[PDB]
Amino acid sequence: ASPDDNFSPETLQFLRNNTGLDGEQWNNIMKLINKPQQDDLNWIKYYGYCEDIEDERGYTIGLFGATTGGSRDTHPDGPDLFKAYDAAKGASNPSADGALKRLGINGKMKGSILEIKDSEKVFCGKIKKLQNDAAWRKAMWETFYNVYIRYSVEQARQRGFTSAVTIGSFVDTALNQGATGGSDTLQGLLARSGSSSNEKTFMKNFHAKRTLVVDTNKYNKPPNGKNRVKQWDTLVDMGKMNLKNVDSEIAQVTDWEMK
Ligand SMILES: N[C@@H]1[C@@H](O)[C@H](O[C@@H]2O[C@H](CO)[C@@H](O[C@@H]3O[C@H](CO)[C@@H](O[C@@H]4O[C@H](CO)[C@@H](O)[C@H](O)[C@H]4N)[C@H](O)[C@H]3N)[C@H](O)[C@H]2N)[C@@H](CO)O[C@H]1O
Ligand SMILES: C[As](C)(=O)[O-]
Ligand SMILES: [Zn+2]
Ligand SMILES: [Zn+2]
Ligand SMILES: [Zn+2]
Ligand SMILES: [Zn+2]
Ligand SMILES: [Zn+2]
Ligand SMILES: [Zn+2]
Repeated sequence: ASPDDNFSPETLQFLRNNTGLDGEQWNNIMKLINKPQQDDLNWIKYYGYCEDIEDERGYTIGLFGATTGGSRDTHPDGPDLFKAYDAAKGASNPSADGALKRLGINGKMKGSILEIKDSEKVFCGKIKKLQNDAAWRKAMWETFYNVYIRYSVEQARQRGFTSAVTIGSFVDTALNQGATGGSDTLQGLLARSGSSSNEKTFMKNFHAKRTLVVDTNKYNKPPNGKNRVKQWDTLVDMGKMNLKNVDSEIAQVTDWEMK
């Protein structure tokens, strides 16, 4: 089948118009993101993913591991995901509070965190049932774009970089470690990575800076973070910057055991 078939028509077109990348390229980026999040490449199965992974971020949800919030993530992306779901369901004044009411979940915003009073079995049971919900899937792509992809593509383009590998690597860093804010976010790592106009030189240095922190602060369990960055770095070394006609290379660089 065509890799394009893994996206809604609206998402396929929006990603092409706003990121320059096609369905094969985005499908490949998603395979590469999904490996360290779920230990497989079948990303389309994970819209309804929900789990408390005990990392002090609350519950982790969906394709990009949106979090509801906790002591290790006090500016989480999960509230925006829920607000976007409320909006996609037709709410006149969409909000995270409203999405949880709609879903029959006992929870609400407390500051910038979503406080969930339901048990994990109850909360995650309701989220799992959204796997095939069109409004949820729409909200999930809208939020992925708004929080991580738009900023990542802006940062690539401002350096003259447009390749699928560079955008993918920036997007993986942003969703894993945060887009903006602290030293380990995409913004913070870009600040440490210098000003080379050569895409290969720049990305090799960026990957090296990311490798120093990717297995810290519970972003990943070591050596899973080191291996996730190695995926992108190996693709740069291989010169496969466009992520087209790379099925065997993706199978190779994702061939690492998850701890
Ligand atoms: N264990 C993995 C999880 O770590 C991971 O979840 C993501 O974890 C990120 C790192 O803690 C977390 O980052 C947050 O990202 C947001 C959005 O970029 C940042 O929000 C910004 O914060 C600054 C101030 O610091 C504000 O100025 C901005 O307005 C605000 N948008 C947060 O600072 C940052 N902590 C992200 O939210 C989590 N979803 C998931 C996915 O890889 O996987 C787990 O395995
Ligand atoms: C595909 As494997 C990491 O179990 O060799
Ligand atoms: Zn558990
Ligand atoms: Zn817990
Ligand atoms: Zn923000
Ligand atoms: Zn290398
Ligand atoms: Zn080949
Ligand atoms: Zn294995």
